[PDB]
Amino acid sequence: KTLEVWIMPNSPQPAEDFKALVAPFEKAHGVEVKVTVLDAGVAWTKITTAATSGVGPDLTQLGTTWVGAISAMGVLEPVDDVLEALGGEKAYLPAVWRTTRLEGARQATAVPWFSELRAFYYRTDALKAAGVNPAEMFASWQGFEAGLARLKASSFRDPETKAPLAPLCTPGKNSWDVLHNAAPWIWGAGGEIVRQAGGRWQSALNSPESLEGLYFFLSLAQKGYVPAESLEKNTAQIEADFQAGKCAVFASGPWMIQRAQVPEAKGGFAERTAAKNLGVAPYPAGPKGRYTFFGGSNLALFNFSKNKPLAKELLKYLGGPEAQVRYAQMTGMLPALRSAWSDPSFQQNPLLRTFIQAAQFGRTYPSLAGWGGVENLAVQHLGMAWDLVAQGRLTREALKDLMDKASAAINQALRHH
Ligand SMILES: [Cl-]
Ligand SMILES: [Cl-]
Ligand SMILES: [Cl-]
Repeated sequence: KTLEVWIMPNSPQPAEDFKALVAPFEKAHGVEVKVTVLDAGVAWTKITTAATSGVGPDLTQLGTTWVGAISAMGVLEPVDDVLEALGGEKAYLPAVWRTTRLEGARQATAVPWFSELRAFYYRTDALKAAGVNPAEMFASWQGFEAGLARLKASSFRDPETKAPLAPLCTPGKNSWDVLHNAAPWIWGAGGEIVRQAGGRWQSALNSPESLEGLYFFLSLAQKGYVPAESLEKNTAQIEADFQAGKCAVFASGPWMIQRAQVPEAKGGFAERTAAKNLGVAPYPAGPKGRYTFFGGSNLALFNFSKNKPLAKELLKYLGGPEAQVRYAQMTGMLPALRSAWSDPSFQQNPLLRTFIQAAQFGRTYPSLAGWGGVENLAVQHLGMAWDLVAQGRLTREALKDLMDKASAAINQALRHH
């Protein structure tokens, strides 16, 4: 009776890394664990098909935003026992603990595996030449826009491109990335994507505070601080532009830290000026607070598994300190288990300590059963606002009107089962 785990492509050799990760467990339990890697755009199909049919793995990886929807289908084994075994609620950042259950449930259905959090990379050489103190550019909204204005004015040129750097690269192409790149600006203004109000869940995208945050961010791209060509690039293309010395500032996760230490000859960018002049800073505080976007993945046990006892031991293993530290070398992500962040692999690296500083401000979306329909509508409407940005036509009224249509659509979505 062999355990079957479904994972996503979390690391460069994902199945191999998973197998090396669980080798100690396999030896101590005298078993092999079988792993299947789901590519990005079959994963949700496969996991919902397993849920409806009862034909599936023992364990599956779930994105943190999927936990509510799969939990609500009645197919996940409770794992409150596993979480207690790992230290309970105090073992996690609150934003991470929120991803263990359907929103408002008392019962956990997912075990935190790894976190994806986002912070600003910057060129230390470019900010020095522009006269910009990184501490004050990334401390506040006013600092951030003043930094980008100095970066625009700067005579500095990249030593290898012999060209100027764009102040800020951010994508404007409807993807899940656009809502998470917007979320800290929404949150820092005092806004939300959805909230509880008046006895219901509702959109808050058209609240004055959400609109202040969204407008602050999107307007930077209309002020000359984001190149036109950045708005149609995906997240991989923006990362490649930063490596190639085209971008002074961009937002990413911790994986870029490792890639900057790997030579070009093995797929990294150690040789590039950007690697040798690399800074990280958390998102700036808005007028109502400082937030860092959390996502990542959790693990869940299908309650139709015939191997539930062994599968819960594997959940405890994967969720626990040693496996949390090890997998992080492989994924480029932060452990979901907060005690793992003390490991010297993080604490002896000044850029990873900065991500752990950023982590203290972590926030995530509400764990709603209907989150994916909310996020689809939010992303489509935000991409309509980015499309106005591409024309130089985003005004506060135009953004309000888009978010009023977003919020009508969201509100109707949340009214349905
Ligand atoms: Cl949260
Ligand atoms: Cl929210
Ligand atoms: Cl306006």
